[PDB]
Amino acid sequence: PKKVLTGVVVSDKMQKTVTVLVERQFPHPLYGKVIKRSKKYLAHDPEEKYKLGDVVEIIESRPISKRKRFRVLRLVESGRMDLVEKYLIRRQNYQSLSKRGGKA
Amino acid sequence: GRYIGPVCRLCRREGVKLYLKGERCYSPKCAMERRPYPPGQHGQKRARRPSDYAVRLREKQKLRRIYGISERQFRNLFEEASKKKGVTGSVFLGLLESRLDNVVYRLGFAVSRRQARQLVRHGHITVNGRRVDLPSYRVRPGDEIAVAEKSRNLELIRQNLEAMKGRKVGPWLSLDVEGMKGKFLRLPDREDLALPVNEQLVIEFYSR
Amino acid sequence: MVKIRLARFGSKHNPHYRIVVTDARRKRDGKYIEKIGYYDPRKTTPDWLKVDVERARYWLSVGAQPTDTARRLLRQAGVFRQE
Amino acid sequence: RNLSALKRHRQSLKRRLRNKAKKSAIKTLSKKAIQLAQEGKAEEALKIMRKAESLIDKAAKGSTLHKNAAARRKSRLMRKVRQLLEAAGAPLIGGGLSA
RNA sequence: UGGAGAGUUUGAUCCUGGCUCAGGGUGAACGCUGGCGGCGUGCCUAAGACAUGCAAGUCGUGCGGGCCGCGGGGUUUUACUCCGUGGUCAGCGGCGGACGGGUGAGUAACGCGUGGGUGACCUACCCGGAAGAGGGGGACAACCCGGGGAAACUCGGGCUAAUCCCCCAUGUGGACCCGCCCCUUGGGGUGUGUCCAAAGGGCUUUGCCCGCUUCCGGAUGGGCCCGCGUCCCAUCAGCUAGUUGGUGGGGUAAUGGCCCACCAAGGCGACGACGGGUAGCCGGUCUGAGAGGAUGGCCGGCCACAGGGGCACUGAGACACGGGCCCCACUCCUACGGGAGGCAGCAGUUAGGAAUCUUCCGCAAUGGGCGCAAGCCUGACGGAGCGACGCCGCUUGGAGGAAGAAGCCCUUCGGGGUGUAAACUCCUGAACCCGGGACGAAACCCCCGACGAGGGGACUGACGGUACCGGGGUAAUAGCGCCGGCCAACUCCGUGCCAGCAGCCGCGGUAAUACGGAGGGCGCGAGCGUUACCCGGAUUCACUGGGCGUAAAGGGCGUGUAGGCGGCCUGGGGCGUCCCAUGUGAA
Ligand SMILES: [Mg+2]
Ligand SMILES: [Mg+2]
Ligand SMILES: [Mg+2]
Ligand SMILES: [Mg+2]
Ligand SMILES: [Mg+2]
Ligand SMILES: [Mg+2]
Ligand SMILES: [Mg+2]
Ligand SMILES: [Mg+2]
Ligand SMILES: [Mg+2]
Ligand SMILES: [Mg+2]
Ligand SMILES: [Mg+2]
Ligand SMILES: [Mg+2]
Ligand SMILES: [Mg+2]
Ligand SMILES: [Mg+2]
Ligand SMILES: [Mg+2]
Ligand SMILES: [Mg+2]
Ligand SMILES: [Mg+2]
Ligand SMILES: [Mg+2]
Ligand SMILES: [Mg+2]
Ligand SMILES: [Mg+2]
Ligand SMILES: [Mg+2]
Ligand SMILES: [Mg+2]
Ligand SMILES: [Mg+2]
Ligand SMILES: [Mg+2]
Ligand SMILES: [Mg+2]
Ligand SMILES: [Mg+2]
Ligand SMILES: [Mg+2]
Ligand SMILES: [Mg+2]
Ligand SMILES: [Mg+2]
Ligand SMILES: [Mg+2]
Ligand SMILES: [Mg+2]
Ligand SMILES: [Mg+2]
Ligand SMILES: [Mg+2]
Ligand SMILES: [Mg+2]
Ligand SMILES: [Mg+2]
Ligand SMILES: [Mg+2]
Ligand SMILES: [Mg+2]
Ligand SMILES: [Mg+2]
Ligand SMILES: [Mg+2]
Ligand SMILES: [Mg+2]
Ligand SMILES: [Mg+2]
Ligand SMILES: [Mg+2]
Ligand SMILES: [Mg+2]
Ligand SMILES: [Mg+2]
Ligand SMILES: [Mg+2]
Ligand SMILES: [Mg+2]
Repeated sequence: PKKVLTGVVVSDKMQKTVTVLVERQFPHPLYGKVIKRSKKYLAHDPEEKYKLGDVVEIIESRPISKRKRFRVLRLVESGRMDLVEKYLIRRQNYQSLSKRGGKA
Repeated sequence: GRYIGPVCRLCRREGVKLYLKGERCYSPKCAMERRPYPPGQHGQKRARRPSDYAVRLREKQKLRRIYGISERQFRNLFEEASKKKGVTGSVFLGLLESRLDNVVYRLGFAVSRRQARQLVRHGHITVNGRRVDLPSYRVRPGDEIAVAEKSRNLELIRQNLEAMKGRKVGPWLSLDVEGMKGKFLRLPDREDLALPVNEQLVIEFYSR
Repeated sequence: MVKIRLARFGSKHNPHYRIVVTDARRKRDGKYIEKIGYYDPRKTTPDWLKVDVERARYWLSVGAQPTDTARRLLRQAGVFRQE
Repeated sequence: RNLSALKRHRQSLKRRLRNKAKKSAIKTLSKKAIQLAQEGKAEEALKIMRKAESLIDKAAKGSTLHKNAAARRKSRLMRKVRQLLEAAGAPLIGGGLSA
């Protein structure tokens, strides 16, 4: 079976491609606590239907480009800026953490 | 190895009456009488409270020395007795008693077990038919153990076996005297043995 | 090409061959495709030759060339109804 | 020294040229067909295209190409030739292409 | 079926806490010692350099020859020439040299492990099924002249065969463009158009054997893609222009930014990107009560490399260890222009090192390449040789006293030990000596039958006269470490913070069970000790299973971002969680 992941379109900023954040909820090896990891998938979006904030099922597929190896199967729920905002702010904080705290 | 040295010095280092000299023992001289104190120039002094370790070692040495075998070979049996099902304590003795050199002493073919391991090495003993020159061979129940056909009529044999007539053996052995044979019936119980040792200690020693 | 040969499994001076189908390129005693019986040249048991006769005719039906000296084991355990 | 499995080498060179020439034909022969197709030469363009497809399947037979290599090379041909005669031309010769 | 603790901070105590010891392991080495077999195992350094020898070929049933023969022909005879058959050599051609054998340098990576995908693909030889071979033409070596080069070799000229190359024909069928269909990524049909098939040998020769051609399946082997897993350093926080995506083309067996031209401006990172360190991964292995820790050596699977770097050719498959080209670094030959090599194949040599083996036998068995077969080739492999390096089995049967000009002890020659412990009472009989003597080996082949049908009383053994079996028979090697507590084992003399011991605590300063002898004792025994390393004890990185008032440890205090965590009731969903069935988890 070609694997089928579900996630959130956190990026529309591409030509015929959408970045889909997928979360996985698994128990920790030694310590047993449940932990939440995630990774982004570049998904192939032909008629650029699926827009930002959407929740889709992606599917394993014949390669389209480098690292772009998934096609968007079907839409599940429509929009939700919040899910993206959770992702946006995670990258916002990065502006600190550097060699110092700049004026950005 | 197999010790091979002054036997009766250790008859009294360990303490209790040991029978490795054979029937050299019953005539008041397996060193037992006269001097029951340990060998050396310190045999006659009141010792101290031996460490709980010592009394394990001392109890384990009795068992090794009474069957007269290598420590290297002795320990190899203890491993395969804890590994085996059932009580690790008595399983061990079931295997010591199962050794062929001992089954020959037990069946009164040779007056001594020590003197009997040499009897086997020289192929005077058969098992179900074929010769066996191995004191390590593990007899299984049903194995008729006999004296060599060609080598039958001999010195120590004729003497030792005739004095065995009018004598009975352990409940786990049958014996034919006037045909020198007799099967190995059963693996002996802890009750079936008159061994002046507390094996529970001997376990404790290795389970250190 | 897929074959049916003998792989050696005994020890020094104790040959115990094992009858396997395998790719011919692969080494003698390596990852074989499936084992279908054993051989014991010293005849030290009542059953010194055994072979899954059903599976044999499968692999034969899809072109497993057997060694000349392994063929004789199959003719031996009636892998072919010859008469 | 002298391992006479180097016979194998000199034998390759004999082969190397055969392919090298065989497909150097296709190259400069294919080029010709799509050239006549870009001018809508039609009759010439297919009379040349036809013998160019042949020369490909030929080269496939032996060892030079074989497989889908000859196939797609054939396909990349006709595909392009047609889309050039359809730019005002009409395949009025009817050589190697389906109506 | 599974869990032991001890010594050591104090005048003494309880904590805390480190150090050490007892256990198990080893591809080991070093010291003393060393009898036998069997089976394993044996450069951990220099992936340094390598002498010599052998290590991948085969087929005359693909083709034509060269050389040395021998015989039979045509002529009245010779000359000239025709045919047959031996031996040998390479050439052309087919298949194989991409397996097998070696290594761990590199690689933190879809490399490996595990589970899936391929409507994105390939697969020589093998298996099953359907169909086919008609006619013409060409060349290049071998050979034959000629030239250059010291050599390695190289150049020109001429002739010729083929299962070598090529053009027509046949189209079962297949490939391609374009369509009306069914499928749904490039999976199957179907029509018109174009395009593509072939080889001949062998005999007991007009019918059999080995081949050849196109196509459809099967099997085997493999490419590519994805989920998850996979070391340390944050005193490595930002990284990236083919960079990220797109349309189009190239290329491939096939997807893709793999590559190219244009267009868009993306992609990645604290869930650790980028950089640095280290390392082939796994099955497994050692340890541990387990959870865990350590490891990847033999064996098996995969990957990577073949003096270092790069590259294509040939082919079903190679970027090709014993193939080709180029550059570099070495070592050789050099008629100074140039040429020749690559043991990380089996042995072997030298170097480095604490340390790691025979230039042995064999084609008998197993496996592989080619061949119709006969057979050949096979340092794969099967055996032997060396090394207590490991594991296991085995021998040294054991019934008899004591005389120091520097080693038989015990109170200033004194009281007992060694100890039933023999240079000699019996008995059995390792070594050794005679004789028998293997299994491993029945196929390939030839006979009868339908050249697979119980007929092969064809032939086949390196190991090896070895193992095993029977007869004869000799009392016939014992070491090493310990003995103050942990830690089983105590006495005398010498020595006086000296000589020395020492794993930790410590002992030696004249009365030392601690140093050095001796007697005795303990442990183990063809071994015993030392050093090195791993886990253990260590609940001393605490998931099981620890802590932070004074023992080490609460941030100087706050605000709050990410993240972690969340009161009571009802309903849907079923990601976590639980259960059943099932596929996988090779050996
Ligand atoms: Mg050849
Ligand atoms: Mg203090
Ligand atoms: Mg003190
Ligand atoms: Mg104390
Ligand atoms: Mg090395
Ligand atoms: Mg000839
Ligand atoms: Mg030849
Ligand atoms: Mg790195
Ligand atoms: Mg994977
Ligand atoms: Mg010429
Ligand atoms: Mg041809
Ligand atoms: Mg044609
Ligand atoms: Mg490395
Ligand atoms: Mg080298
Ligand atoms: Mg290279
Ligand atoms: Mg090939
Ligand atoms: Mg090619
Ligand atoms: Mg390579
Ligand atoms: Mg090669
Ligand atoms: Mg080589
Ligand atoms: Mg070598
Ligand atoms: Mg040296
Ligand atoms: Mg060797
Ligand atoms: Mg063979
Ligand atoms: Mg070998
Ligand atoms: Mg036989
Ligand atoms: Mg043969
Ligand atoms: Mg037969
Ligand atoms: Mg003590
Ligand atoms: Mg000392
Ligand atoms: Mg003194
Ligand atoms: Mg002393
Ligand atoms: Mg001491
Ligand atoms: Mg031993
Ligand atoms: Mg721990
Ligand atoms: Mg633990
Ligand atoms: Mg805890
Ligand atoms: Mg603590
Ligand atoms: Mg303080
Ligand atoms: Mg404090
Ligand atoms: Mg505070
Ligand atoms: Mg929450
Ligand atoms: Mg809640
Ligand atoms: Mg669920
Ligand atoms: Mg399961
Ligand atoms: Mg398994």
